Amino acid sequence: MIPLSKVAMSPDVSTRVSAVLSSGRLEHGPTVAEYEAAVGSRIGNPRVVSVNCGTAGLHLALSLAARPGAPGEVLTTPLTFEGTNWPILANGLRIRWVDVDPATLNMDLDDLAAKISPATRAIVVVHWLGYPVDLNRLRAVVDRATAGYDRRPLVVEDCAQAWGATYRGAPLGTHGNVCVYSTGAIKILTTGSGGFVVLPDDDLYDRLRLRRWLGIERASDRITGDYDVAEWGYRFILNEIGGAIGLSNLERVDELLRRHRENAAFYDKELAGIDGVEQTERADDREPAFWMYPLKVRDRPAFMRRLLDAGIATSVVSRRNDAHSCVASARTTLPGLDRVADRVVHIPVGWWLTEDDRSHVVETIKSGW
Amino acid sequence: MIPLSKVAMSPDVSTRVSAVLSSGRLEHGPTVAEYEAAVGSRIGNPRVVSVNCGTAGLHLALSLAARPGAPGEVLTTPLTFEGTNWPILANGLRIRWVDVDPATLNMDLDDLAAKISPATRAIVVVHWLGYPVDLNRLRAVVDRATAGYDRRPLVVEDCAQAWGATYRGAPLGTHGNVCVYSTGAIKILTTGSGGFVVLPDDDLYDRLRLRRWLGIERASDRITGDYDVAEWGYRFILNEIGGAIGLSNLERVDELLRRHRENAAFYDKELAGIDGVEQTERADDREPAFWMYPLKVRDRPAFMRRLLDAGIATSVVSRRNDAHSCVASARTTLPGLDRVADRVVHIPVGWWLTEDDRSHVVETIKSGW
Ligand SMILES: Cc1cn([C@H]2C[C@H](O)[C@@H](COP(=O)(O)OP(=O)(O)O[C@H]3O[C@H](C)C(=O)[C@H](O)[C@H]3O)O2)c(=O)[nH]c1=O
Repeated sequence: MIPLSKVAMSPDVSTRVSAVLSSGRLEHGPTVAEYEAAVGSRIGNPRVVSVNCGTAGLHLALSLAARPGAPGEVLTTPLTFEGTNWPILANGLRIRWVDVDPATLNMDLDDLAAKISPATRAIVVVHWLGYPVDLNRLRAVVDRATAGYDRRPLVVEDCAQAWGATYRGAPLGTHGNVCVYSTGAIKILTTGSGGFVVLPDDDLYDRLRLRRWLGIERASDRITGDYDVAEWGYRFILNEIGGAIGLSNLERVDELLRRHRENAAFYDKELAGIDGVEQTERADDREPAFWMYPLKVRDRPAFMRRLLDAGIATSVVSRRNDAHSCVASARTTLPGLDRVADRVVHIPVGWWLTEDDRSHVVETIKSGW
Repeated sequence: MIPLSKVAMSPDVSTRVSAVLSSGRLEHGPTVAEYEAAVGSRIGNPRVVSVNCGTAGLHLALSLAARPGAPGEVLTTPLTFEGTNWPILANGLRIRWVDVDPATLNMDLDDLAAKISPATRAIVVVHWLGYPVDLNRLRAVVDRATAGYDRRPLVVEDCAQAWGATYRGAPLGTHGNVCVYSTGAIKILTTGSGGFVVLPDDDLYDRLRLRRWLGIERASDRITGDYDVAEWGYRFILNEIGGAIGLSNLERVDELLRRHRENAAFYDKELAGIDGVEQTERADDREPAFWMYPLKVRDRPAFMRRLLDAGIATSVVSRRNDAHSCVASARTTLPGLDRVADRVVHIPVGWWLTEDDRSHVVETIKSGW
């Protein structure tokens, strides 16, 4: 009854979409271009490549690792949605798991330094819940590790839950890495389905824009077949309906985010000093998006059960990916993750919470379990 | 001014789409299932798996060849959209080109017979413009070539332009092969973006539905994390907005298809016996969809130029895929394709043609070039 997630849809969407459908342009249209421009202006990076989902975005980005370009590994975290990691396999690269930092629920950057190898083609970091990874440390770790390597591996930030997040005052997508956002249904900015990739320079921008549509320069004369495909690609475009939904929702999203953060600040204050309730780390040099609010709790089943009876939806959200049969071969001991897997839990913190809803959650947690 | 392709959107779509938008259910909802059933009911095969585009349908289907499953090649035609063939490469398989039959613009089935090898994991045929491949022959040829092989290669039909097409009295999707359809913007039945895969049996249907959503059993409890992934998958689902549009347009597509065929029969009669204009083969035992109308013409550049001056859009549609740099290694001599590549051309034949528009095309072609 108090949901963990909710679709945020502008009341303007039904009208905007109706116009797009009657327009005669559903793909490769101007609405998607306009959306991309608007996103780019927000992030502070004009290099935005929209796609039909976040998983596609990662798939597209990782194709840079596999095919730069015209034995390889990707270092990644198992604590995330499978969509973060199966694109690694689809690109024909091996998964090597990096442990999780129990204080942030993000990648352990010291285990990373240990596991970076000449075989490392790419590194994927997930900003879990929109809590930014220490990108300065990440850059330092990658630089120290790959000093002689003759090519630096690709750093990919999975920003799927991280719309609105800032690091050192600037939005994610501006720190020199390839960043993938998701704009799926319950992401705070939604296009229905969709995502976009933000690139750090024009080469990556051009290359990913090409591979988004089969490697075909769309400015070419394909009416006579006078074009060449030098690098094969995928079919990952976002269509005019998505762009329309996105532009509408961009107008409302800053206010939703403000409510997420306000609700989170309320929890950090009120849930502090509760025995059996450990909160997630907080740094001064970043502003989390708080897509959901994380806690690490003793006796989690009793915790969730107690909150569920009080009408509060609660979830583990995802299984550690390293436990799936399909990646049995990459299975390795990750003690940090072991220490949080059975304790981590997510509670509603989003824009749909009223003042009383928020108190009810805190009061319910205070009633013990 | 007389366009070659046009978006077909029922005027009723806004209402249906609006319902989806007000539901809070944008992905994984019942509308897509309702659509899949309706398609299945028409095709006469219930094993329909919707996907977010036709290329993704092919990507997913070919994964059966690559990963059966829990060195390979694909025999395919180069006369087609690149979305047909790049999924071969995304699945990590080799492309081997089969020549084209210059009368049908489809695969030379005798050339196919010669190139089938123990290395063939799959065979891809395209029903170019919705003119059906002789599937009976394809089956006999595959069956004869692979007699001892201990596993029959996967047979995949690209039906992207073939909605409504019929072969030997039955719709495509009923002849025992895996069939992939597109419902992209200018295909005659559109979902905005989208496609679907039709399977010949329940094992393949279950498997593709699985890989459609990351290899996650959707009947499983993912809120407490009690699920396993045995076969990693992709993120290819069609969303509720696509399903809604598809349901609307299903109500109108039969009349649109009837107009395509009526215009094609008109051309067949009226364009016969024009010097420099060779038409495509027509068999009695199939009913083509005529997404566009094919001609093979002397001096194609002067031809297209002449019709452009009369306000008639005209196109080669796609480059022979075998000429692309990205696949330089698979380049092989294809004399049949050589014989038509510079002569093939497409002229408007769709449902938007007025009786006067249709006369104008015929009249223009007869004025010479
Ligand atoms: C996507 C789209 C196209 N059109 C018009 C515009 C063109 O005059 C004509 C073809 O459009 P486009 O530039 O997209 O053509 P191609 O790039 O060769 O590709 C199209 O035909 C090949 C075979 C594929 O397989 C593509 O999926 C399909 O997009 O139909 C519209 O009016 N609205 C639209 O949304």
